[PDB]
Amino acid sequence: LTIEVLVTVDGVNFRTVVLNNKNTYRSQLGCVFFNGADISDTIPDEKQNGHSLYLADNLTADETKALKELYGPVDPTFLHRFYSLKAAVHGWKMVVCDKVRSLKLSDNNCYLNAVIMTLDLLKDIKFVIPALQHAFMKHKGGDSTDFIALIMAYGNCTFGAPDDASRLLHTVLAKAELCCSARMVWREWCNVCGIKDVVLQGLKACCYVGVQTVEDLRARMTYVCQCGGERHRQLVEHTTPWLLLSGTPNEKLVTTSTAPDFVAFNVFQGIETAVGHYVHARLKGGLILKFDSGTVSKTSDWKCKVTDVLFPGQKYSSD
Amino acid sequence: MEPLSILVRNNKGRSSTYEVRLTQTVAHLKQQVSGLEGVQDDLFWLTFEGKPLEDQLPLGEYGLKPLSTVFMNLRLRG
Ligand SMILES: [Zn+2]
Ligand SMILES: [Zn+2]
Ligand SMILES: [Zn+2]
Repeated sequence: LTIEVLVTVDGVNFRTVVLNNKNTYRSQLGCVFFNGADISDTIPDEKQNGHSLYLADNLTADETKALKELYGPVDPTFLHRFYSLKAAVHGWKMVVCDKVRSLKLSDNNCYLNAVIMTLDLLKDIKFVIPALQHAFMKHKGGDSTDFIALIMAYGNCTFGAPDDASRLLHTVLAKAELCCSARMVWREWCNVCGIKDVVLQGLKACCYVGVQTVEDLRARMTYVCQCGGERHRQLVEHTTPWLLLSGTPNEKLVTTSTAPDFVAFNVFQGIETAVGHYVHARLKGGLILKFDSGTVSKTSDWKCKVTDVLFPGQKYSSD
Repeated sequence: MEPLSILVRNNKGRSSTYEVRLTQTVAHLKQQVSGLEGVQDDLFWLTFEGKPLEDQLPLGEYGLKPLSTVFMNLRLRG
């Protein structure tokens, strides 16, 4: 005959739809997920009678704003991509390597291993979006499927394809906030326009794309001013619990004997004009722990192309 | 509500002018850069003052002013 189903986006608000057993879910309603599986192209039967379904296509007006409440300001394709990506990465595994968790290699997800393992070191961050923060807490508890899929959905990552660990890592952190104070003050001046200080606080004072050493971050910068002259900018105060600097792959010789100041970094292997490979590295006990997608190996010395570099807390004041 | 002129710089260090509106999306600016530079949208991402530009957000949310310098970043594939 006909079944009644509960349609939800939030799990606490439901809409009743009655369907026939003559057409598929996709033609009668849209794309639906039942217990994490896609059943849009199946015919409704009594097994789903009286059960809740997670709808992705053709959201109603109220379900759309409930969606913006749960996931933030997302586009209409977002919910379908997240639901599909989540069941696609069902087979993926977090493997314990030397007391920490690393993403086993599967379907070109090595960039995700670099992103997640870097995020796992930032133990002072929180997400403002409720669905993202929930998946983050589930990840830290041992179930990472939700977090992985949401990260890929917010990042516009296509399944099974390589991508950019730096871009995704900083895109994710743009949605986060710091649980302590942090602050960086820039001084900008132009001989015609004058001088002015710019202040950033919170987690935005802890990430920067464009340099890969603290010395380069602290150097003077010069660029065209709105008046046409040359404007300068220089870091003048910096207090943070950590510092994440990212740039293009840059070959360096990482060495324990000199005892470097950074605590972790990411490496791109290969040439940048082609599909390469990511490794996540950490400094512990006078060695470099190299986390390569569920495997770990250790070296005192490593010539490698660095992308992201994680430094400890900053305490700086100049001029 | 009129447009303003910002700058996007490529990998080689060359800055080009773009007429934009603060209400337009980053995705819309990425299409302008893609046309001028000759590189598809999913091959690069934009940063301003060390921060990434999210595609679906409007430019006004990043404090762009006339002759602000946005950086073009190659999107690696690892
Ligand atoms: Zn659909
Ligand atoms: Zn579908
Ligand atoms: Zn000036």
